[PDB]
Amino acid sequence: MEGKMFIGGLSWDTTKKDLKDYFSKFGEVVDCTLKLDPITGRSRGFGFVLFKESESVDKVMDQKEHKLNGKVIDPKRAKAMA
Amino acid sequence: MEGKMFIGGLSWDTTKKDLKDYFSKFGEVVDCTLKLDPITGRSRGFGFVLFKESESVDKVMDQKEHKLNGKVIDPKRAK
Repeated sequence: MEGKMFIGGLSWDTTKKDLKDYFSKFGEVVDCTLKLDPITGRSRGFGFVLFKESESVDKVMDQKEHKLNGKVIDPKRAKAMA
Repeated sequence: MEGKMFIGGLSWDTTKKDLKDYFSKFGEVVDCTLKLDPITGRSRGFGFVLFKESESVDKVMDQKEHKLNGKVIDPKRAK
């Protein structure tokens, strides 16, 4: 089954391509997004990743250190969202 | 803050103590229960867990899968 993640802490200069390239380290990424302010475009500071295989989510969680564009980021399982 | 969870999908043989023992690995459990039908007293096949610290709920939700008595169970935030 596909596996979905919420990604917090994304730097303001992070692009969708940045996000896709990074999480491709863990397997095939079906899609990924930044969440944008619909009015200003200010990076809300988080994004989402949709993996082809949910085992990829396990591999992300297994790895302790995630950094992207010089900022520590925080991948979470979708089910963990409040 | 405390953290309250709904625990779905419990096996018929799961006890209150099973719940306490299993979820205690994520942090202190204040209490936990097997829910019963308020009229018939019949098992509802799910339970509740009250963690002393809400952090424990986050730890539970970081885990790939939860298995108890051979069965995959389904912890949810109580809301």
